[PDB]
Amino acid sequence: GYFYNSSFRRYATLMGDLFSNIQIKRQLESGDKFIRVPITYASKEHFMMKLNKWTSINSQEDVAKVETILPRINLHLVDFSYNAPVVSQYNPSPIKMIYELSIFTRYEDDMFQIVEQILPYFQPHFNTTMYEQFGNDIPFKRDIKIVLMSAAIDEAIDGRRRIEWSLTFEVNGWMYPPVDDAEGLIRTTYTDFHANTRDLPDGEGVFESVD
Amino acid sequence: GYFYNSSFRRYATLMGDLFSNIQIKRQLESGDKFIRVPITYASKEHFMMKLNKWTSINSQEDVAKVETILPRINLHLVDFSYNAPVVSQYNPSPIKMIYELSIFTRYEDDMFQIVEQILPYFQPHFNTTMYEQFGNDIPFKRDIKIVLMSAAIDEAIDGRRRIEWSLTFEVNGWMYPPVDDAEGLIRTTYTDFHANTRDLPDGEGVFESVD
Amino acid sequence: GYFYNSSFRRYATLMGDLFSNIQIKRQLESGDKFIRVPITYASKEHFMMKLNKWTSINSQEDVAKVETILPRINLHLVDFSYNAPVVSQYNPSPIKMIYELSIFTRYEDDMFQIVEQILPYFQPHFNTTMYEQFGNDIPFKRDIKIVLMSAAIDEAIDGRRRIEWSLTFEVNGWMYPPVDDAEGLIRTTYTDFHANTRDLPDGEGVFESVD
Amino acid sequence: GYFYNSSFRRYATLMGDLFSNIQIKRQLESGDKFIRVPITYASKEHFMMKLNKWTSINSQEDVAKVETILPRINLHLVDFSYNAPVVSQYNPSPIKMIYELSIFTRYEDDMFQIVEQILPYFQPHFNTTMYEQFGNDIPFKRDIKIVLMSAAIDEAIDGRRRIEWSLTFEVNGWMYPPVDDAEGLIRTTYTDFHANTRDLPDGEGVFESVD
Amino acid sequence: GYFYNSSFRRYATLMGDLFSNIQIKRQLESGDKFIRVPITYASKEHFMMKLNKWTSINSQEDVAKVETILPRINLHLVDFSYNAPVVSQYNPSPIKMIYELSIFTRYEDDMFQIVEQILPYFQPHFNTTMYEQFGNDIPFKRDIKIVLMSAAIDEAIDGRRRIEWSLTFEVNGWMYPPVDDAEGLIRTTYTDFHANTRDLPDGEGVFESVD
Amino acid sequence: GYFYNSSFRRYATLMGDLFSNIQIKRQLESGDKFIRVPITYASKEHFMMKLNKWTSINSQEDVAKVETILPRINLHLVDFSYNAPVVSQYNPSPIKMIYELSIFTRYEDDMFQIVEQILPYFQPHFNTTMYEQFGNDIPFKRDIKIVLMSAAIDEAIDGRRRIEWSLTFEVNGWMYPPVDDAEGLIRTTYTDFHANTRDLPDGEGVFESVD
Repeated sequence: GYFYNSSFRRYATLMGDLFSNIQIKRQLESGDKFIRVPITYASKEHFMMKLNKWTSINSQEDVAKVETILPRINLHLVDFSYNAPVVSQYNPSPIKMIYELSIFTRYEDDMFQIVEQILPYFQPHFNTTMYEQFGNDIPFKRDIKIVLMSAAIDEAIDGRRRIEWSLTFEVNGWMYPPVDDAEGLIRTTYTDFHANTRDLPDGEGVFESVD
Repeated sequence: GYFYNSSFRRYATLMGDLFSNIQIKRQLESGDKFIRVPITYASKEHFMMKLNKWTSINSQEDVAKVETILPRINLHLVDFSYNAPVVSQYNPSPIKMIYELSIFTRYEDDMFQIVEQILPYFQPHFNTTMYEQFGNDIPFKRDIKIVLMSAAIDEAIDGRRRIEWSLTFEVNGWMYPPVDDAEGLIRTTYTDFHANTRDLPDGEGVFESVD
Repeated sequence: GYFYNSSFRRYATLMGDLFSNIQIKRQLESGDKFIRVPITYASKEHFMMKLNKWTSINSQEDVAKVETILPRINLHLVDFSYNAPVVSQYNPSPIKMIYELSIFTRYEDDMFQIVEQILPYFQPHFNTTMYEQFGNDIPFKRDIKIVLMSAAIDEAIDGRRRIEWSLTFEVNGWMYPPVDDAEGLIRTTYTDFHANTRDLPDGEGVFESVD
Repeated sequence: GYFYNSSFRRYATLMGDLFSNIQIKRQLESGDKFIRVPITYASKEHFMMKLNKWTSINSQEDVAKVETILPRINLHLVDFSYNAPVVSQYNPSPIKMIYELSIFTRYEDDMFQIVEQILPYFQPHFNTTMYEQFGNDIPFKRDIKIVLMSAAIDEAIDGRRRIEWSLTFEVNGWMYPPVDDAEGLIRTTYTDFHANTRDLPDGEGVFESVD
Repeated sequence: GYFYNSSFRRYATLMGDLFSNIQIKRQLESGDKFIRVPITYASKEHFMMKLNKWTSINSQEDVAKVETILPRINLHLVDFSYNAPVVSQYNPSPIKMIYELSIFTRYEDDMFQIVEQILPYFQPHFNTTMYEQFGNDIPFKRDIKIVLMSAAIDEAIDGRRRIEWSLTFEVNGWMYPPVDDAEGLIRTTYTDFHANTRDLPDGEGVFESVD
Repeated sequence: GYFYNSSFRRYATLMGDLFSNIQIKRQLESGDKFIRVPITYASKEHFMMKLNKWTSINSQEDVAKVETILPRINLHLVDFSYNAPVVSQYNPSPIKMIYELSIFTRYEDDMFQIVEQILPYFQPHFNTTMYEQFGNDIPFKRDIKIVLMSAAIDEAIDGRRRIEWSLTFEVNGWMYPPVDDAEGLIRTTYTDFHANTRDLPDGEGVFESVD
């Protein structure tokens, strides 16, 4: 029920999965608890609407169930353009994609931990080699440059309430016409922030559903 | 009831027809269904008005027939200017025309499919050779450069509701004074995204009528 | 009841008259009908007010009489400045005058026809030699460059309603102090869009009255 | 009841007087009537307030007296700055003064007449030699350059009503500390638009009082 | 009740005092009256509040009293920044300070007089040597350049009412850490608009209290 | 209950502590009283809301306790970016951090005293060498350049009421991935405005709690 080999989907999942494995430390009496930051893919307005819905105190079980919601990260595509350096598709087209990575947090410390886990890997760019194999052929080698373009710090108060920092990223990637899922599912690998060659998980696995 | 040989009409139809034959795959229980994206030519404000009129659930048969409406594409001219590099018409005038191609979709996946079918052919430009023959004379050969200028991503929510992406295109074309339909209908051919020589269909054939 | 030899008047009429003789083809049951596009000289705000007064369906004999109103063209001066390349007047002062030519239309087709009759003659400029003779002396030869600067496309809806495209033109002309109508009326000729030497008609002849 | 030798006052009067002597022809049956355009010096907002006060139909004795009010010209200073090319005053300081000259008119024809009498003398500048004599000493020779910087066209409707064009002028003049009226009144002459050496009239003669 | 040796205070007082001694001539029947223009140091908003408070007619004794309030001058610091050309304080730090000098007046004539007394001494700059002696040591010589940056003309009406012109000045001065008033009071002299060496009056002497 | 070795935290504390020790002189009859200006770390809006909560005169016990609140300083991070001049962390990444230092005060004199204690040490930059030791290893030497970028002056009145000046600072520092507190606590020293090597106090000591 979705175009599996979509190039946009692959870039969405790649970006999401780079930021999928981020935890914050939270000290308890019995001991330190490390919690994973759940990440979604959605238009920002959408996400924020639904976030205002979850954070709403409707009953007594909600009062507690409120601090499990934050911290979180929302991801979205916000712009793209041709990337000015016989047919077209591997050899493919140099495209350039703009992503907003929106971190939301109830505690400045939460934010500090998270961003400290992101920010140092972009100087200002972070390279990743991606391998996309078609059926059983030799995989393709796509050089992917991800550039940290800017950051934006903001709040939204009520008495605490909610800290929001947004990073903007430029992916220098590759576009080509759709290759039907029926012609075979694309196998994809990439190098993470430590040059560790992870293989790209399916979409359904990286993003929690806002729905 | 229209000036058939209109230069503007030909550019509207040319653009509309390049993007006329775009389908999205939609996986069903019985098997995959492929649906064509219907295309219109209209002022954007107009299109959106009539679209809000259609999207309104008036009766029970409308509730279903709503997701037959989307996806669609609306096309319009939004600007033109002289294209700065004895009488005038073949030799004609280098003109430059600005088109807004507006894709509306209920599902991110629909969008991904469509744009992946448009975007790779503009690097940033796409050439097409056009042949316009007058009655039975030797056809004229007009070199047409179409350049992808920018993209713009947006929403418009209600609880799903509607994704809207707009591509802006610069057509580098040719203008000349009207040649009366009474002097004979122009025969028009062109090269598509695959250098395949289709001949330009009548207006009534490419655009579904917003009316 | 007006300064006949007014320099501004002469430019208003010249511009008005270049665009005075434009017809659109309108296919009927009995056969093709050609209708002339009527031109007025007025402040834009004004013109649109009176146009909203005329187009308002107050009654039934109006219901029909509404589609005789459109299409039309309103012309106006909007800016002027010294034209940086013993006393003053022939030898006169190089002035530069800015005109807004506003085309209004109920049908996209009407617009296409009209503008296709304007646009090809400005690449980006259109020359005209003007001859202004004083009484019976040797006429003066003023070289007039008219440059097409920009275009602007708009609507104004209600259920159709009205298409509005405005061209902006830079006339590079000549200014001098007023020469009394009592010293004799100035004779003026010019070369039209086909370099055919028409002579400049009186104001009352070119523009229908907005009043 | 005012500092007669005021430098600001002198420039205000020079400017007003260059534009003091302007008439429009107004054709009647009995014969042509020439009317002088009255000029005032006032903040623009002020002038327009009082002008809305005069033009209001309070009675029938007012109804006639309305078309004697327009046309008029309001003049005002709107900016000044040092003019970047032992003590201070002749030798004096190069200053630069900015004037808004505002023409108001009930008929486009009136405007054409007035502005046609102003505009051709600024190409883009108009020089005037000014002679300022102290008591009986040798007059000082101040070269004054007046530059037409821009023009601005506007209306203000009610059913006719009122045309407003504003010229902006850069006077390149001279400033020095105040020379008391008790030390003797300055004698001032200048060259008009025709190099005719008029001598600068007292303020009260050039400007009608808005008060 | 204040840090007497404050560097900011010294610059505020220096500026205030250059403009402390400005009078306007006011011709009366009995004879000419010269009135000194009172100067305050305050935030512009503040000053205007209190000015509206003074100018308000609450009783009959106010009616007369009210027309003595204008003319006046309000002064304030509005910006500062480092002034780009072993420890720090004589040798001290080149700072640059921005002052708004705001002249308010009921009569154009009053304004003309005042500004004619300010404006000519800035071409565009006015130099002044300042001497700050510590206890009994050799005085320090600080070169102070004051530059006239821009001017701004405005009104505020009611039936007269009030003229407001503002000069903006860049003082190129010197900052250093605070030298306690207990370590001895700094003695300060400077050169006025005529290179005449006045010594800096205490704050309380230059500015009338807005409080 | 916070990531002690957080880099953002260290820079917040470094900045806060350079400005931790600022006093103003306040003359009493019994003798001069020196009061330390308290510093907080908070988003500006937050600080201002809570400041409006403290400044509200609710009772008589509140009326006195008003002038103990001011003066104060609020500090916050407002922007950051890569600082464009085998793995990453000491060797670490050149980052650039933007801080808004907001000084609030009831008296101009208070402001003058404070800012005079800050401003002279930034010409436009101030260097500090920081030593960060991990457990017991050899310290790291991070060169920290703090640049004064701009200042901004404002009020907020009610009859006095409150002066607000804001300095903006560019810290040219260093980022690296989080080093767990469990791996040992970081020891930090730095050179203050006088090259005095103080050691960085814990967060809890520098900032008063806004909560």
